Amino acid sequence: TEFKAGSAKKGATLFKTRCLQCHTVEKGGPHKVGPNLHGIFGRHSGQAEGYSYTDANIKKNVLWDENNMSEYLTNPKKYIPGTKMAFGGLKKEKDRNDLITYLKKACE
Amino acid sequence: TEFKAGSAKKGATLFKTRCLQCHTVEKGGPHKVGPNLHGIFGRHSGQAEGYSYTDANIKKNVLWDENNMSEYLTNPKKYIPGTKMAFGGLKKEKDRNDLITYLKKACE
Amino acid sequence: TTPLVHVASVEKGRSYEDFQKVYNAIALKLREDDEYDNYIGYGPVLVRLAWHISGTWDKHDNTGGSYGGTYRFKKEFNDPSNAGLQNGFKFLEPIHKEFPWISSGDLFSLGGVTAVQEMQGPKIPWRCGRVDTPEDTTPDNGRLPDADKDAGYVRTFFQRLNMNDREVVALMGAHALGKTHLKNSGYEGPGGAANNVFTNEFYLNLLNEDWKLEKNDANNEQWDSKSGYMMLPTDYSLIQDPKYLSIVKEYANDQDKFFKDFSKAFEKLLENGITFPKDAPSPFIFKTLEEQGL
Amino acid sequence: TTPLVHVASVEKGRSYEDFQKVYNAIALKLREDDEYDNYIGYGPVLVRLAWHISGTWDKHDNTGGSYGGTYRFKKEFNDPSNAGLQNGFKFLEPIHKEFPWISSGDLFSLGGVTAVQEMQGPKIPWRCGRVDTPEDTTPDNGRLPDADKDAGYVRTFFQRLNMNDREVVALMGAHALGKTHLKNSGYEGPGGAANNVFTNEFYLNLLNEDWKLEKNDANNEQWDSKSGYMMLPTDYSLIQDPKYLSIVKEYANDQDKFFKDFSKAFEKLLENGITFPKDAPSPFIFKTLEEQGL
Ligand code: HEC
Ligand code: HEC
Ligand code: HEC
Ligand code: HEC
Ligand SMILES: Cc1ccccc1N
Ligand SMILES: Cc1ccccc1N
Repeated sequence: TEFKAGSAKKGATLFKTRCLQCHTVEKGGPHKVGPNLHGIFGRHSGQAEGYSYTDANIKKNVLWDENNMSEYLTNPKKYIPGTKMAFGGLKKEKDRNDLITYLKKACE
Repeated sequence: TEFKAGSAKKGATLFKTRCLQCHTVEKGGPHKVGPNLHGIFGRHSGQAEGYSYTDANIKKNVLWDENNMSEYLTNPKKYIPGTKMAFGGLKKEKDRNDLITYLKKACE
Repeated sequence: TTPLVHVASVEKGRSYEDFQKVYNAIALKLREDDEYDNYIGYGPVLVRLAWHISGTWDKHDNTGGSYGGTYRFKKEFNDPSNAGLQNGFKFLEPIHKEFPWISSGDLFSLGGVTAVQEMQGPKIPWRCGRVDTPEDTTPDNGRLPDADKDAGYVRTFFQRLNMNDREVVALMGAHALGKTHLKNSGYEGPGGAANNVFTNEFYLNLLNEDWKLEKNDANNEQWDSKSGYMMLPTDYSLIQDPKYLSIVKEYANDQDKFFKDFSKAFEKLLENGITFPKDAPSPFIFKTLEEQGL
Repeated sequence: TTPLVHVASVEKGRSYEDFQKVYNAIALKLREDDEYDNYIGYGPVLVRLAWHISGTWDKHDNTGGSYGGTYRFKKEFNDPSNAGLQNGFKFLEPIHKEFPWISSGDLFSLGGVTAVQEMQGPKIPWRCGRVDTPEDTTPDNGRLPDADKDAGYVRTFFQRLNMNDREVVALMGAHALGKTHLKNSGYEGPGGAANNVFTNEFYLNLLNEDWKLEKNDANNEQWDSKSGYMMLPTDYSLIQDPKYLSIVKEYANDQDKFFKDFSKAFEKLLENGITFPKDAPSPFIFKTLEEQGL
């Protein structure tokens, strides 16, 4: 393992403040500057129906799991150089884990 | 103020692990590797006797408050060069607040 | 005997690496305290603080600017247009005691530089040499802009700072960062989704989003979008002005041109009212924490 | 066929600050994960990690040593004398995923050097070029020493590592760091008040404190002081032996000598069994996070 179970309660908080103004968790939810995170696990890149990904995102398709998600959120541009997602990055491993536990629940 | 208030229950769990081996806080506490810290606030440095301070600690003779203590516990050697206290330091701001708050209580 | 002259005097024996240390200390604390203002970080307010202290400049009498570091003093500190900048100083105080050799003005402006780069913005060249002056010479309150005005006010105001059309639109790209707080200025909300990462989002939202004039709970009027974004009237007037709109759409679909114009303009702002000798060293380009592998 | 010859081959395309960035990644995670082991920190176990992977060396047939970096296997991971080291391996796993190009050996050894420096210890010159051997190759268990022995055992055991009396007593100064864990080795407690700060306290406590041979909760006999400290039998041997004793006092009164000699010995230890080419880069000396202004 790399990720491990943290608080899904604080991960929600991290989603409310650092993602919710972008990302929607719920099934078939509205879009935004980016995509809808429903079913983002067991998932290639750029699948999200209806959203127009810059081809930079879908030009590397590797299935999102609990681990590669961790260091994508550490620095989105060190992972996918040319993504149109503007985000500071979760530099704290705790903050990463806790948010990963929430997204595996709300994006069921 | 410069530094805010933190958790005294978190500060006590910072003292048992990082201080209690060298220091005692309660009134009439036995002098250990380091001096007893009871009523350290509002007292000059290298003041409480029964202990042999290095003259570098007594050298700059400072009055202990919340903000000057906080940087001394960030880097004990930078703030007082030639100090006998072997401490890595509290690089985390919350950790400094929580401990000082507890220390402020126990020194009473 | 003619307007004030402020000579840049380099702190004794200090070079590139000394000031890189100060940058690092600040840049680290930006990453450590990520909870501030509901997780936007101290980035935006530090950018604002550097602007506000150097925005106090007046080209005619050469009073104010970022030179004197006169902001530590009381009078210009409790100024109404200054609400919220307390957090900007509480942030920098521990850095100042770790590097007590650096002048208040150099630290104030370096915080602005450090914030921009760490929020993944342009590289901003920064000069040292600012020195502290007594409370004796402290800029009076009320020489910073009003938010409830129009483009004519904006253009006219910035002539005092020696900024022309192209420059003021660039500098105004920084309102992508952070948000507006009702308890501070009487306006409320952010200007976009990403307000702690330096982007041209300001110009894109200004152009693309749909804006409505509304009352807020402070009864001031601000332009609101249904996405939850807001714009100051002065910000909105950047599209109400023909020649301002020219530059807005320019930075809109080209981020690199904006980035390079912002850098030059920001650097002039922080350096305004300061005379640099030839003896003075070429400006520093501080590397980020990623570039240092930190 | 002659004993094996392990030649240093620099990670192709990598230079000084490629590694200095790896140093920083470790120094950073050290400061972040400060909660480990009741706020002892990952520092000690990282020092232990670098020792136990270097302690597998045998001068007679040049088997084992840090060159391999075989710690990722099963047969030397479950060693009774090795319990607790996995916390060090898991600590390094994220940074090896970050730098996939670096060799396991060079990482484990660097990790130990990074720990000692960041804990305010002496500078340990480090070198690169360790390369990963086949899964086929892996040192047999029982290559590492036993704590329930005398000075004769220590002297004899360390001969295999090409270490003399002075080097041994130097390297032992590290047992000032961290503690012994009953769940791990069957021994319990620290050897001093400062166990996350590199000091000569080990020798001081070994002389000034009053030691009594007791029986812990794992039925193992250890030396305990009424100040709370403890000493492995092998450590207490250093004041039983007369030749070892004089060196203990030398380091007790002279910390800079201890630092100077630890640096030499520790570097030697990490660089045993690896033969460096002459065109190979001069040994690296990385600057601490404190020296980079953090
Ligand atoms: C707006 C400012 C955003 C914030 C804040 C966060 N994200 Fe984002 N995300 C955004 C965009 C515009 C895109 C698409 C980029 C592209 O090139 O098309 C994304 C993408 C993602 C993805 C990948 C989706 C996929 O591969 O199909 C993930 C997994 C993701 N975003 C997650 C995520 C999280 C957890 C965030 C906060 C912690 C977050 N993002 C911030 C826009 C924005
Ligand atoms: C031993 C390993 C120590 C640890 C861990 C901590 N302290 Fe300490 N302390 C120690 C010594 C040897 C000294 C004397 C310094 C000298 O130069 O002689 C001190 C001193 C202090 C003081 C100042 C006392 C005075 O001014 O009269 C303070 C305020 C103090 N120590 C606090 C402190 C805290 C809060 C610690 C944990 C967070 C801590 N110390 C660790 C020995 C050791
Ligand atoms: C180069 C930078 C810069 C310039 C120039 C600038 N601003 Fe801003 N200002 C900021 C930033 C960044 C914030 C967000 C601060 C925060 O979120 O704490 C801000 C916030 C504000 C706020 C709200 C503060 C609060 O807490 O509610 C007002 C009002 C404001 N600016 C007015 C103006 C006006 C009027 C002008 C010019 C006509 C101007 N500013 C020019 C950077 C700038
Ligand atoms: C240069 C470094 C070094 C050398 C050489 C060394 N050790 Fe240690 N050892 C350590 C460190 C560091 C720890 C504490 C690690 C921790 O706290 O996780 C330790 C702890 C131990 C422990 C307890 C581990 C636990 O988790 O309980 C035992 C047993 C031990 N050493 C035996 C020995 C013996 C026997 C020798 C030599 C005869 C030896 N070591 C040589 C660094 C070293
Ligand atoms: C619109 C806006 C957003 C963020 C900060 C300031 C402003 N004005
Ligand atoms: C005796 C001892 C004390 C502290 C850390 C390690 C050891 N081995």
